[PDB]
This record gives sequence, C-alpha cells and structure tokens, in this order.
Amino acid sequence: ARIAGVDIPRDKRVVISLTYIFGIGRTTAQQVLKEAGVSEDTRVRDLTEEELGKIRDIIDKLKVEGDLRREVSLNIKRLIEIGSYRGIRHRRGLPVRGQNSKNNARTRKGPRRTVANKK
Amino acid sequence: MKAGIHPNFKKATVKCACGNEFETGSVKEEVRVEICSECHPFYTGRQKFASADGRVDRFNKKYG
Amino acid sequence: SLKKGPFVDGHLMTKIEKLNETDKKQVVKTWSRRSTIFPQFIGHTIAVYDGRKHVPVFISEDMVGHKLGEFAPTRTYKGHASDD
Amino acid sequence: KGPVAKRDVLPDPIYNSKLVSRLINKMMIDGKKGKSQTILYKSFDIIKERTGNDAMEVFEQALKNIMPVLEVKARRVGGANYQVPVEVRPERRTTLGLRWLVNYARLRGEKTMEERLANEILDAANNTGAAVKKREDTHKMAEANKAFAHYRW
RNA sequence: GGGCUACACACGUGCUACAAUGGACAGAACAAAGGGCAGCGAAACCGCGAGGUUAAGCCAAUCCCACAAAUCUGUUCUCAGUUCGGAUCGCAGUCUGCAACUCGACUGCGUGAAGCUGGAAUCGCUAGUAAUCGCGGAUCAGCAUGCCGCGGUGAAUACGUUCC
Repeated sequence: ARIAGVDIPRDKRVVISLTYIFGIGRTTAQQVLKEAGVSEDTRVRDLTEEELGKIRDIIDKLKVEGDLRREVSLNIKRLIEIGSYRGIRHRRGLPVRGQNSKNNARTRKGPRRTVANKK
Repeated sequence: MKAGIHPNFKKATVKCACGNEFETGSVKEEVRVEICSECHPFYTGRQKFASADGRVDRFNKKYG
Repeated sequence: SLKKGPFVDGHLMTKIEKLNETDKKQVVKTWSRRSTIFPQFIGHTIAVYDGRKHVPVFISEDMVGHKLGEFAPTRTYKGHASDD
Repeated sequence: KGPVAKRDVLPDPIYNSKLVSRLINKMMIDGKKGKSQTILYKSFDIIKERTGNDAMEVFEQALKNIMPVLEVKARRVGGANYQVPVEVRPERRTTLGLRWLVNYARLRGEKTMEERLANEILDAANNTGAAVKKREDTHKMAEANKAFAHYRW
C-alpha cells in the first residue's frame, strides 16, 4: 500500500486520489490522466488489473515522496550553509519572500503570547 | 506447535505487478504483492529509476 | 532577474579579472552590492558595504546566482527585552 | 414621525399568492431572486414527491401553525429585565413565522436544502419540529408571565 | 549605499475564507462609465501560462484598452480541515527599470498554515438604501486588498419615544 504514491486513499475518484500523492498536484493529475485516457473512472478505486500498472509506471516517472522532501530539505540546507540570508529568514521565524513583520505574519510566529506594557 | 492457536499455512504464491513470482508459505493460498526485490530500484543494481542524483549541484547555471 | 543577463556594474568585472590573471590580491571593499556572483569571481573575499561597516565575505563554490550584497544583513538583531 | 407606507410585493406567478413572494424575499441570500426561485420550485416538487398533497394547502396550514399568538418584550424598569407579553400584529406574526422557519430550516443539516425546507414545512404541518417548538417556547414565556403586562405597561 | 518596509507584541482599518443557496468543469447570456499618441495597441503567429514576435487601426459617438462578472443551463463531488479555503515556502519563468538582495509585480509547477461562523464588546444602513458581483480612473517607468467613481443583481423592518 500503495502501488504508486504510497498510501493513496479509497472510495474516492482517481484524480483527487493521486493528488494526495506528495508530488503530483491537480493539473499534473490532469496531464497524467490525459496520458491515461481513463475518462474518470472510477469514483471508487476499480481501474483495471494492468492499466493500474501502466499508470504505475507513468507515476513512477514522476518523483518522489519523501525523497522529494529530501529535495526541499537539502535545498534549504544548501540555503543555510551558503551564508546566508534566505535561510536566515527561514530560521528567524521571519517570512522569507519579503512581507514586513510589524503586523500579522503569524504563520511562523505562532499565537501566544505578550510581554510588554506602558505605562 | 500448539493445536488451534497457530493458523494453517498452505503453500503461498507470491506475485507482483512486474509478473515476478515467489514460492513460499502463508495462511493465504495466494499473495499478490505490490513490490519485490527484483523490481525495487535499490536491489536491482544501480538503476537510474528517477535519479540521476546530483543533477545539478552545487553549480551548473549558465545561459550564454 | 530576466535574460541576457545578470548585471554587474562592470568595474568589478575588470577588477576580478585582473585579480584572477595575476597578483591574487585578497580582501577588497565594494559599495556596489547589486552585482551578482560569477564563476570567474570564485574564491575571492569581498568587504561588503552594508553602510555602517564593511562585512568581509568569502565565496564558496555553492554561491553564484545569489546577490553578493545579500549575504550581509544591514539589519541589527534583534533587539528585544526579556529573552527566555 | 407617524406610521410609514409599505410597498406591496409583486405577486409570484406560482402559486399566484404574494405570500410565496414574501418567501422569495426571506429565503433569498446574496440578493439572488433566481436561487430563491430554484429552491422554491424544487421545494414544491419535493413536496409533490413525498406524501401526496397540494403544496399550497400544507404551506397554508404550516404558516397558520407557525404564527405566535403573543410575544414578550423586555424592558428594564429596574433590577433585572422585565418582558411584557402582548398580542402580535399579523404582519409581525407571518414575519416571525417565516423567519424562524427559514432559520431553523437552515440548521436542519440535511445534504439538500430543499429537502430540509420540505421536512421543516411538513414539521410545521405536523405541529412539530424546531419552529413549532420555538413558538411553543414563546407561548411559555408568554401567558405564564403576562400579569405584569395585564393592562399596565 | 542604507533606512523610511525594523519585530517579542498591542491597537486601528481592509481583504480572503471557514463551503453544498456550495466547490470544480463545460456551454450560454445581459452592462455602464472612463482612459488612450513619449499612448491605446487589434488581428495573425510563438509559449501550458505570464508575456513575446510582428503589426492594422485610432488624436478617437469610427479604432484600441475589452472579455463584463454574478447569473442561467447541464455534468460532477455528497458533508470532511473537505475537489472547503488559500497561507507559508521551494523550484522554474516573465513585465517594467542602469539596476528587482534589502524592499516590486505577475505566471507555471510544487508545498496545502490557521480557520468548520468567533467571548466581553462594538459599527453601518429606511429602497434602489442595506447585501453582494464585476469594470474603469486619478496615482503611475514598474507597484492599488487603499481612494475615487461606473454599472449588474437587489432585500428585511420601522409598533414607537419607555430607554441609550
């Protein structure tokens, strides 16, 4: 479990079912299915005994789950050892793309708490 | 071997999507298997599979 | 950036060129941080003009497309009161 | 000051009566007459499908069943609030009826909004559901505490 | 060259959502007003896209910016952190500009925060008003969720001066 992207779900149509794969998104799924000719097909999981394999190969050409996590990880590790400034933003809790800090930007900062008063 | 505690083990028929088969033993009469050592890229020598590691690093960026 | 291409002011170009062909002089200040790192520029160490003080910067093989002035932050950290 | 003039609604072609147009006004959200239109006709259709009866009849009985006879009105003359029960204006009756109707219909939780409006209006027809229960609750807040609002105010 | 964009946090004010009256796809259909020659730039072609190549016309009730969007019609998902929402970030491109690191915009791909309607408290509005959907302009090399306008769809209630 499973034949291609590991741990694809069940009782869902195949396109959203492999969008869950850490790699393929929506439009990429539209492309791999355009190569497939499945036409959707199948709402549940019942494709075909061999077609599941040929799709397994095309998905195999795409790459790849936790190694793709290793891509981003090795990339940011490349972005910290380089100096730096971008990875510096990655670990300050500072947003990296460049969008102030005086308000909001809590996506990294977190909620609580507060430690100031006047007067 | 205690009686009735241990499930019966009929001769297994391991199978795979690549058509590879293996003769073992299991509770089930037949066992389809998604992945085998003869199909997995690591056990099968050093197949490119999808990588092609290190392409490209740490630098190869030029355009004219 | 865009295409054709990354843009040094061009004085740094002839400077690092002369420094590469001969002399092998090390540590030089620059005010023009806008210039991108180049493969010919590799291994040099430049004092980067943040404004307040120059910050020396070695160039590893890994850095090229990043801006030369990016490595030195003008910003002072943090500054905050009661840490921990 | 004085009483204000109020416009009459353009009658709904189906079922003719203007009151259904009042439903088209209340059920509507985001200013969409068409979405209220579709939910209205699908509402008449789902009523037609289960337990056969004229939609106008079960609707009329429902709206008659969802109008409170009395309503309290809080007023702080002193310590703690003091509601005063009073006979409701018929326009206010149909207004409260339709508003609690659509409000409780919204919270039914059914996958189909039309089917739960159907279940709700039939609950009003059957003297049950959250709407009739709420009118009964208003009936409890009233009468039991009408003594302060007997003929004083 | 920086900084005016700081960052442990507080507050004011907007935007987007927390979804089946919905999301997504396909088809079909109705505007107003404004801007344009150092400009608008059609059509044809290249690129998935952004845009690019090339170039007609227009000093404009002629032509261009320009396609209206909600909606309607069907297909599909069937109630969940979801085909809900889009945050954050990575990679690869693109427009403007000597030049996009600080500190620009946009696109393709990938990543898929929080949030399932919000305590105390508080704001607007009496009809084409509130509700909501798109468009244009001033600004302007580039940068408009702000501001100023344009039109589409379009309600509920007003017993009354007891109380604020």
